Amino acid sequence: MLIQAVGVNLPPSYVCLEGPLGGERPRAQGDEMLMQRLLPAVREALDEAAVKPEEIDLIVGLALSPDHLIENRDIMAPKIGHPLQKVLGANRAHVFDLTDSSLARALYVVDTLASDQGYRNVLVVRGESSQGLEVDSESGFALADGALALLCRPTGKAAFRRGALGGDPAQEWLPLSIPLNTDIRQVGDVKGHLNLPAQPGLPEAVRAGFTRLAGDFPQLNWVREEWFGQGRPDGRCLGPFELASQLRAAQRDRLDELLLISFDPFGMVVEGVTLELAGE
Amino acid sequence: NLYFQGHMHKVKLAAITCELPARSYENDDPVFAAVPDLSESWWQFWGVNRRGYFDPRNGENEFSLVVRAAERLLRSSDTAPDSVDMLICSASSPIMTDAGDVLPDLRGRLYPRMANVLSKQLGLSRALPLDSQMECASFLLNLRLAASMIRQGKAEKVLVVCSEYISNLLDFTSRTSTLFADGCAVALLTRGDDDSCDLLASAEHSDATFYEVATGRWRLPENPTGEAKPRLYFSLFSDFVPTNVPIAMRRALEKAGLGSDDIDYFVFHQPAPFLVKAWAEGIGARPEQYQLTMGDTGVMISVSIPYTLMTGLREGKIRPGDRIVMAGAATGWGFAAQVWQLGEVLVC
Repeated sequence: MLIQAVGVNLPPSYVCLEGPLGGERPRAQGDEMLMQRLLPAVREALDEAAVKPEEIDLIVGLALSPDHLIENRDIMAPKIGHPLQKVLGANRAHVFDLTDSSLARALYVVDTLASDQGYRNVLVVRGESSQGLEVDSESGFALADGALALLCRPTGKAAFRRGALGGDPAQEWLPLSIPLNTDIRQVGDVKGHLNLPAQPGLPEAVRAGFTRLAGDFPQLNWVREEWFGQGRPDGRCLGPFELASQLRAAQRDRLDELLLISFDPFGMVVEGVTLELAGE
Repeated sequence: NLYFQGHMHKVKLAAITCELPARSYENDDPVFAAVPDLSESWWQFWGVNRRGYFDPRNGENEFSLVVRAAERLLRSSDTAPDSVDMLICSASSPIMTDAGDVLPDLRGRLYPRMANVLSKQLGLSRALPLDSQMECASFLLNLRLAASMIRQGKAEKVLVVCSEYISNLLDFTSRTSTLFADGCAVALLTRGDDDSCDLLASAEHSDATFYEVATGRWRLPENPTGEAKPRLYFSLFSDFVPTNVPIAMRRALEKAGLGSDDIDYFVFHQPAPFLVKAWAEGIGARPEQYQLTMGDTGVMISVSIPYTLMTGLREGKIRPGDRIVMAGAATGWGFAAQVWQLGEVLVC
């Protein structure tokens, strides 16, 4: 899988939460919705790669937010990939969604499908506008809000690893869940609650998992997701959106191959995908 | 004196099974008491006479029946759990309700989805869990994903699951709730050990022009009674020719190098008789080359296709060595078609 261009658009509003799994993360405010940031992120990648929206063959989306997706903040399905196709004008494109998948796992699956079907311009998007999800105030965990656009060119040659978290190998990590809000009174109320039990050793175990998985590709530099503020400067972390700056840094340094590693809070594993990069 | 060509592995559709809710609901069932605008022409137009609804009171949910169906299929196909390389699940309802023994205390949830939980429940210790969504065409997507994985040698056994618990999103104060129903489907795809079976070609495309027509939305009932609580409801508000499904079939046939006359049978999504009839005629399929199955099951979203495929096999309408076409549309909107060379498919 080749990364032609990367686009990112994050809200300027940062909200800090305390706890072992807390941190300072961007958060959508008021009536803001995901498409406000997703579209400019996509157009940024398309412009960078000199690709017109008509040329897009495939669109795959990742977004947990149950509302605040599009102009009608109340719509939850079909997923945001279809509204995006409409505003973009990607009339040749196929659209689907990989739900709670990690970005690394999605890039791997998409590289397989897109190469096998002969696609040349593929768009993988990750975004959140989580006003509709209550954060885990006990542990401090919360999703970062924003949008990430990866314009890719498939090759079918991407490698994949699904590795365990570091730390105590016998520790049963409690996974993330998003229970439904049982007492919804107004359409604007939160639709679900983030539940990730307070586990002070998790942020380092995730980092340890990243380093372990990267050991399978020692010749590759790698990029990562940071979901937690612990050990991070100012307590700030952008979750999956940390990848944008790291990817662009790899571009400035003219790297042609990379390892991208994600953290899956639902499966409590780390997943890596090998990638190619486009030069200048 | 020449080099050798690489060959994609052939994809075998090894086994398939479905699990429908035990209880059926007639059109005159009291469930539709609060529904207005129920004409006899409405029922005849959509071709639905009965439908299935999961009964959670007796342990019927999107997860329990999948375990049952999956365990049934795994045992019937003599497939070891640790031999499954990938598990691809789909569930159009954003609301899930059961996680078996994996997350026993977790009830109604938006996330996680099913793949990872089910793999742990079933013991698929080597399976990569994936959860895709293409609504009514998710079964075709999962076959497409599984096939490409098998073709490129990244998996040798892929377990596909579609579980539609759509009744929990039906607004029974609106007549929109009269068409859709619940159901489960499980299928096993493997690397072909011969030329018996293969996915010859497929075509997927999407058009979002009419996206807002069919949506899942957080709203109040259309005709509420008393203190109305907001809920996630299937919403159909909007104000046309079915050509994209034929387009998908033409593209798939051309990629496979075949024509409509080379196809022995057809399996369509089951939205309404007049749409299946339109799709069939748009590609040149004759009435005896496909079935209408919504009559006793309703529109089971992504399960209509695998259920129709199963009945075709079970009833002898689809035989080994037959070349079939599977096609359908889906909210979004999306369209998928697949040209299959079928061998012996285990029905269980």
